[PDB]
Amino acid sequence: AITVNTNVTSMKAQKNLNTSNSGLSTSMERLSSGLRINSAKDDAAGLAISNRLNS
Amino acid sequence: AITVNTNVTSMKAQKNLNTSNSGLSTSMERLSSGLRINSAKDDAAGLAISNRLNS
Amino acid sequence: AITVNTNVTSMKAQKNLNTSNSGLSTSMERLSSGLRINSAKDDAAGLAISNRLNS
Amino acid sequence: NTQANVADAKSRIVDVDFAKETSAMTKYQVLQQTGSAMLAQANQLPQVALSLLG
Amino acid sequence: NTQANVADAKSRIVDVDFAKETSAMTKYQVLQQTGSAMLAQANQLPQVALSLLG
Amino acid sequence: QVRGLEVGMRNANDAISIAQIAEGAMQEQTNMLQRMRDLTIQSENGANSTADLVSIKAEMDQLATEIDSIGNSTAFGNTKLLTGTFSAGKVFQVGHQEGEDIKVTVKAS
Amino acid sequence: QVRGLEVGMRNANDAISIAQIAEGAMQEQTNMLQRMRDLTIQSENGANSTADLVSIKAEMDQLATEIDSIGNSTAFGNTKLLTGTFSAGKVFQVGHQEGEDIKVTVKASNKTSLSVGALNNATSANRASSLAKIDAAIKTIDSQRADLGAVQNRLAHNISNSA
Amino acid sequence: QVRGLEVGMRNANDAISIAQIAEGAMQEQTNMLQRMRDLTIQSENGANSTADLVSIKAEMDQLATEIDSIGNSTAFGNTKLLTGTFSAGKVFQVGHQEGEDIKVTVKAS
Amino acid sequence: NKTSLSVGALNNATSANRASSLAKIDAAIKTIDSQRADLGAVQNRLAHNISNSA
Repeated sequence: AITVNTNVTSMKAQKNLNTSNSGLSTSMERLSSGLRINSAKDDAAGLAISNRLNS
Repeated sequence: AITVNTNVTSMKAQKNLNTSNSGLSTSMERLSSGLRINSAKDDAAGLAISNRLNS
Repeated sequence: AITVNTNVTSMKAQKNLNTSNSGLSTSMERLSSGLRINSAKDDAAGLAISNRLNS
Repeated sequence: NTQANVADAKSRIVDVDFAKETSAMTKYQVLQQTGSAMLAQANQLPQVALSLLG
Repeated sequence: NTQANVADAKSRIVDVDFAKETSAMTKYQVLQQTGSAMLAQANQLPQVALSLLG
Repeated sequence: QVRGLEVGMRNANDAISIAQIAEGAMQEQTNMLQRMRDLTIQSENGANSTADLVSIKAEMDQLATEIDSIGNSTAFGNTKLLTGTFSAGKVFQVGHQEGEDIKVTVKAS
Repeated sequence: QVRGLEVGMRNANDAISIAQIAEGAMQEQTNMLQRMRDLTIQSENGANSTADLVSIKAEMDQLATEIDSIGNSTAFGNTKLLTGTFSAGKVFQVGHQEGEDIKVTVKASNKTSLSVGALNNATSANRASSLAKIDAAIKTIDSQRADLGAVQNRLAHNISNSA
Repeated sequence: QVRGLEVGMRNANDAISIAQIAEGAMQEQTNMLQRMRDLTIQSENGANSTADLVSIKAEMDQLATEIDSIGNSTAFGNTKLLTGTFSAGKVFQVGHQEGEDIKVTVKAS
Repeated sequence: NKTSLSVGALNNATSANRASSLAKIDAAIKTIDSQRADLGAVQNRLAHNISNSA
């Protein structure tokens, strides 16, 4: 099991780093503005309710 | 006992290297993510219990 | 099959070394600049789309 | 707002991922040293002909 | 996820194991030098006929 | 026996890969099912309205579509593994004689 | 066949280099055309004046001169590659027999070709007409680069097969 | 028999070389066909445009030209091997008597 | 030859097809093995006649 053409250990390691980087990014923008529902990624029903409360 | 057709010493040596390489690989992915139960290789009952605790 | 005029083993070995050297070279220039599409070797449609996005 | 989102779209197309690129760069370095040892050793194959009396 | 697992399956079929290959390469190098010495020495077997007066 | 085992070794490495891919796909189905549980709990507010419940359903509806989509896509090169063709376990031979077989069963999901 | 292929290999390495140089020059023409787009957008303020518009044109005017200058300079030793001598694709032979040829076509690309050279920004209609021609210019260069990239992707596979 | 076999040995070494060259050429046709698959998958974006699809076709078009070019070029000295002259397998004699023949068939590609 | 050794029709489609094919190949190796032993005994036998006759 000693190969020099594919490194599956690297492939799994790369995915974990991408997930941790994306989580760090989304936390900064929530902190920089102060809103949990920045986009429609988050609670779909929350933004609809908030719009009527804003009115 | 001097042969030039089979090297059983190599055969035993190869197996030990494969085991040590596989153990090194599995330790890195546990460290890169932070979860002991990555797949169903590990505790079969642990993942089932964790799913209800996650709920 | 013992010849001293042609070494086909060398011919096959030479080709493999050339492929590995060319792959190493192209990886360094992508890393030294930071762009996947350096020239038109790569995605032909990608550079066209990027030009309008750049505009 | 729209400027930031277009920058997202443009980077996914033209920009490299260092995780992808670094693995490939190290990937080929090993193959180069493997290729050089194989080629040097394959070059002295015809010296067997000298063993059978010139 | 599925890309990584398919890469596992594909390498077990087409990729070499250097532990297996290196042993075989050294395995045949010895046989070559053994074969060359045996062939060179077997070539001068008929010189016995010269001992019995031409 | 020596050559028989060597082919048998590769026979079992193939079975490991099939079980590896199917297990990976079921993990993603589990995460989306957990999100459906939260939406059902969230859909039980008494402060919601008729229009609010429709928006939550429009989210649940698309999550169920992917559970279908993963089920019909997960394949080993060209063989679909989660659509019932492994309902009655298939057979891999890991020895050098008849009867040395391992059975892998994957029910449709 | 053995010696025929060896000469054919060097024949195709030459074609790769020609396509490499032409592609490199068109990249710099693209960047200067993008700067002309910004100046046209910048030249549309209502707070500018007649003297202000002249200064912006004096910048656009010199950028168009270099698009001419690159077009007339880019050469392979002594053969100009962007002045239309490759308008009807030239031929390289990559095999050892007749008919094994590859054709490389490079259309002329300079300021008169790309319909630039007279670009004003005084009146309302003048700026609208100028913006369309620059956009059409980028499209023409983009298609040319794709055509040259396909050939050198094509040529790379011949070398591997011939080896 | 001794001299008959010696000529028969060289007769079969010739057949090996012909099969070796044809196999090598088909490998390069396989790699270019794989690249055409990616372009077809890439050509299915909904963010593309009419002008974008034309550029992708201009690439697919030249790759198909080389599949023609390899097919019409691959030869053993002066005999083309992939243009159907080996559609009905040719014959090599590897023994010292009549009827000891091997047939090699290469369909046009 | 192939008809003698009960080979010439070997399929591998169904479950029963592969099981039947495996048994016939194993029986084929046994038959050849016994034949080689019979021929070896004769030439061991013939070698002793020559020495005695000399």
